[PDB]
Amino acid sequence: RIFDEVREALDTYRYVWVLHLDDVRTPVLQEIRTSWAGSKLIMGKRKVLQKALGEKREEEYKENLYQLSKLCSGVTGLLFTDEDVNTVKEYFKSYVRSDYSRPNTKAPLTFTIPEGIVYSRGGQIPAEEDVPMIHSLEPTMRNKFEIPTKIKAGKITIDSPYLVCTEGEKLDVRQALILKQFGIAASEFKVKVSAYYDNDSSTVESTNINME
Amino acid sequence: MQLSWKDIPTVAPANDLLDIVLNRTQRKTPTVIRPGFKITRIRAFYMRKVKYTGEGFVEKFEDILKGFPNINDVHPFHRDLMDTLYEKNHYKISLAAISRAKSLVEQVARDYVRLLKFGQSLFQCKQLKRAALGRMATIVKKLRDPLAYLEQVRQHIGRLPSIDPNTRTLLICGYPNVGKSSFLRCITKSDVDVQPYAFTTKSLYVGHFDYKYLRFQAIDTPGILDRPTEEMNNIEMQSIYAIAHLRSCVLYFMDLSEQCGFTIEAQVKLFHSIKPLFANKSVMVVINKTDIIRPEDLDEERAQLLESVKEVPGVEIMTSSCQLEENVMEVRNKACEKLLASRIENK
Amino acid sequence: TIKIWDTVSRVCQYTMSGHTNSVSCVKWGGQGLLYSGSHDRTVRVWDINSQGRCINILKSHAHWVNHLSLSTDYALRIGAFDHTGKKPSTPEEAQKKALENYEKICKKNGNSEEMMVTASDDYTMFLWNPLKSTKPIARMTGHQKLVNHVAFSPDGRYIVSASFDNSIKLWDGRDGKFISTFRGHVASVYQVAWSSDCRLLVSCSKDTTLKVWDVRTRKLSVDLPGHKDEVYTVDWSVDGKRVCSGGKDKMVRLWTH
Amino acid sequence: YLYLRAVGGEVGASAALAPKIGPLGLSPKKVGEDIAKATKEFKGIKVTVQLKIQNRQAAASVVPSASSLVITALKEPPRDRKKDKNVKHSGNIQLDEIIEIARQMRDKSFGRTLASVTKEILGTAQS
Amino acid sequence: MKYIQTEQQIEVPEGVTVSIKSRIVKVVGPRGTLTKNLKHIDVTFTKVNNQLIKVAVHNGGRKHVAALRTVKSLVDNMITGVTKGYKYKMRYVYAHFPINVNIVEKDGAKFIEVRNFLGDKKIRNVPVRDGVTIEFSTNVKDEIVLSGNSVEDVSQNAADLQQICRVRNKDIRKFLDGIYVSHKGFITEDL
RNA sequence: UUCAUCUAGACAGCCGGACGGUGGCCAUGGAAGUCGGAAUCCGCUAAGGAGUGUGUAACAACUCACCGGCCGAAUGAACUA
RNA sequence: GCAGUCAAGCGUUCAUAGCGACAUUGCUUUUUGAUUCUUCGAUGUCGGCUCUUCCUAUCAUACCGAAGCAGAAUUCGGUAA
Repeated sequence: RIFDEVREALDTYRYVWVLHLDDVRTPVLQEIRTSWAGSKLIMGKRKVLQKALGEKREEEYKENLYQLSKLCSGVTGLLFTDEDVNTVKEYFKSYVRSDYSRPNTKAPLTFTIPEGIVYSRGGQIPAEEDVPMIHSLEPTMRNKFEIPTKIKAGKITIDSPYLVCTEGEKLDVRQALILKQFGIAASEFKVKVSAYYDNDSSTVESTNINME
Repeated sequence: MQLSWKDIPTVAPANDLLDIVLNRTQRKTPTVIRPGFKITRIRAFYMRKVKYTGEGFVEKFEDILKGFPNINDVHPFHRDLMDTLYEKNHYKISLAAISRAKSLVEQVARDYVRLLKFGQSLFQCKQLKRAALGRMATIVKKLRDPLAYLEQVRQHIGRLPSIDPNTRTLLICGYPNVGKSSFLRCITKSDVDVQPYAFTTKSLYVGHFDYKYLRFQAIDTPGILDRPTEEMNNIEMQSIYAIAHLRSCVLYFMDLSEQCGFTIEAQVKLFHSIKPLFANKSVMVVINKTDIIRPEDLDEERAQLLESVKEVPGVEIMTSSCQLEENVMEVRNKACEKLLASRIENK
Repeated sequence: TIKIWDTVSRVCQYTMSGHTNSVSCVKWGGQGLLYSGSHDRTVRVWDINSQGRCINILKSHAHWVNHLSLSTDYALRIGAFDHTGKKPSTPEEAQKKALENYEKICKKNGNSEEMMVTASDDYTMFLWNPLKSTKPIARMTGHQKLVNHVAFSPDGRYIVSASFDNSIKLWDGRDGKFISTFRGHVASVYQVAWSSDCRLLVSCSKDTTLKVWDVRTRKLSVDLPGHKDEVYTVDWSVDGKRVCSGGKDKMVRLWTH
Repeated sequence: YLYLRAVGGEVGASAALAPKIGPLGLSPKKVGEDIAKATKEFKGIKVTVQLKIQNRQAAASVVPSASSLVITALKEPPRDRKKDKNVKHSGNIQLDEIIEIARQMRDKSFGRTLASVTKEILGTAQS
Repeated sequence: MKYIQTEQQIEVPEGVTVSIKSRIVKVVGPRGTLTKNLKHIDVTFTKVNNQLIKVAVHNGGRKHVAALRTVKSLVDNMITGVTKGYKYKMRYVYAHFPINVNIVEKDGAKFIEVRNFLGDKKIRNVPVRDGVTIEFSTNVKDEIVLSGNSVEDVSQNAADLQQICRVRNKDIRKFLDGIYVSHKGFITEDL
């Protein structure tokens, strides 16, 4: 649709940065990009990133950069910036956030399951402060969450408090879905970026987890 | 204990009434050859026509009037329930649209016997049938409109109760969203399962009890009754009001437990609006949870119906709690005994 | 439908519905009442500026009402502006002057009462005083052919109406009585427009001439030939200086003193 | 963290809409009277009711910004009358009489361009 | 467009190989040994590298075209039905009154004798096909095990067992005693 | 036969994501996108149109798409006989 | 009875200059100031008893299926003489 977009900002930077993102979101992602007035994050693609840079030795414009585009076959993205390395690297190691993350991953912490009337608040919060589940979400737990429930005079309840999620355990397509119903964060999203690239130096330097 | 409702069967509006269409169809259909001679095969379709006639004839226009009383029967409260549904509008539109299609059958029979004339040319008959079909169509159109309304309120009367004002009745009403889960539900066994209810937050929880050999039971309409008629440009609040107007023994409900600091000062000057209306109506005040009453609003709220200060005839009040099951039988008993020594004793 | 638009916002304040047929004309009076003529053969009065609700339905005309006129019509079109050409300093003054002008035209027996005339293809015209009453003041008959257009003078004293019958007829605006015919047109007379000075009326006709007639004298003041073809529209300026015309010939001709 | 209402006007009698969960320890009462004095100027907007309370501390933290300080900025003591009532009898009001409010409205820090709030005077104030 | 061949790479592990002759497929497995007859689709298999299967399927302009996928799914049901199996963990979620369900034995058919079913005194002797064991509740209240070694011998009878209490007037919302399938899992927990 | 899209990841089946100012105005009987009317404004982006469900008396929960990851081979809908 | 939307043909060439069928969706009760015998006071006055056979546009009984199907009662459709 838009076809071209990267070539709109070619000769306006000099210190192009590449960031590596694990669990991508939005309300916790626009807390850094919106803060700076010159750091646009590009997450989603992987081949459009080197449009104004080049992926080959005949379709590039700079030296020692085509080898970097080959390592862009993951969940990483670029960053439209031109600041100092030290003033942007330290900032990445000071931002933490806990969320639900993605399923199929051995997540820590232990969540207990209450017995009786179900709620939608949490586990550490007492039942005297919790809120009863409304009469709407019923067939979504009799097949998707495969949880044995037992209705009692209108109000839907359960039978035995069988634990299905704990520290060091992975499930399927309902691991990070049963935590969303209550409101308990699982894993903690930590900023773990990759390396970078300078036009003036024409060199690369693997940092953090990218260090081989 | 009934009136004159929930006896009328189902009524097909317009979409479920496609029968006329089917009939007109078979009609225009015909095409017979008539046995005997091939030169005298012109005599038969007259019978055809008489047939169609009788058909639409019986049709409807009499089953609609059944199930509905009169616009001026006895008490206006019997028609007040319809005001919060179809409104005197569709009301008259009740018997109104009634007589409407009603005479409709008139025009019907009319044109009917009308064509009736001739019993030659089955073809001409097809045209006649088509005309009849068109006529029928131009009717049930606007028909089914309000008729849709019809079917609606129709089924409607299955959840709405209907008491009898021609006997003893104890008006019992309470205020939800406080703690009636283990208080008001200790009398009856009403619970929301499938049947829904708008207006208020809860549904219809009418209490009932059978002491000795008497019969005391009445529903409650919270919301509209707890506010003046002028404030409600319609809705049911007014519903609450007429609801009241009905009764024999109105029982007001209070709560001095202070759930979140919801004391009464503005609704004090509201009981006088229905005070002269209670010519032969006994009153009773029941306060839930009477033990945690702090001396901060007690020396001001007591000058309402508790003590002999304002708008009080001089009745007996009760201060207890049915939630802790403390003499719940005594409270229920001492709230209808006054009616026995009033209307029953005199009449 | 007639749609009322808030000009600044381009918002639709009200959609006046209820007419069964096309709404051919609309005028908006000083009282804040909208008057319309429609193909449904009705003339309707609406409380427009206000609720946007329909107050009156007058069924009186036999055929489609194509044109209507207010006794105030000219004054309201111009607002505050008159022959002097003075424009007031502030917005308040502009409104006050416009209201003052409106009152002068509208007052009969010293009281504001806007009058309305409507014209039908039936050749019938009804003179109405809607504020005072639903009953028409009078029915004006006499035209041989259709009344295409009707106009009150700016003062609202008299009415000149253009008719197809080759005459434009004069009527007393108050009572509706028939004064006289202005013969002179050979062919159908399409429209009439009154001068700001209220002495004259200009018409444009099929005969391809414009005729300014001194209504008071009831004599033809000036005949202005020049159009090759039929003249459809005529207008007389607020300042009074020029009359404009346009029509089948496609060329505008402006006429001056 | 939790919000709760009742009837239009914290008086009534017992026909309120307060189920359970009492804010600020036990027996709120005075808690509900704290939000009544946290309306800054005069009351008006009361649509989708809100009530924010911190950990064991009933304080005020509800700033409508462009929901309550807009109607009172039209030099009109009451509220909206009928439909599309921009200002009092004008159309193009002074932009400097609203740019001072948008300056303070930046504690969220989610946007970037300052010229966004004042740019909505025809598609917001006139709608 | 009348395809000449639509070969599909069928992944078949060792130990559970099948016998290929005409249109009959053999089910080899330690957990029960059953057979299956196919005389309505006319298929043909060809061995070239044990695991994978490369054949030639003609007629591609009617309803055939890819008549291998409709068989491949049936093949997996015979492989994962003899190894992983098909345990339909159906839960009896019902209130009303404690139904006394007693399954008796008769000619090795095990007719389910339902006594007092929601006020009904009718003995519905539902026929049970061989090749599936049916137990009762042990640790979890109301649970029946439908662990079988086939699909058309377990799921086929389960559909008739569910629609055996059909009522003319009453349906499903009259009482929450309807027998629904909770989760169509397998016998093996790891697979 | 006539045509979008079609190696800077087409078109399905899944996962992940679906964000603010702002609780936008008349009706509190209920109504924080989800029975009408007045209607289709900005900023921040790889992407985010006041909107076709489920219905506790109102959110988060479930159902989903211009544009992605994975998969890597043809093609989404409307006609003519 | 009249009046729209969709527009397949025709208009030497071209869907909307002039025209425009077969459906569906409204209003209205005037077959176009009703061309010389027309919209009417007129019920075809040819059927019944007993006995045999057959069909479906299926009122009832049996077996499925609607709906705010609570129970009960009532109404409708399809497959069957």
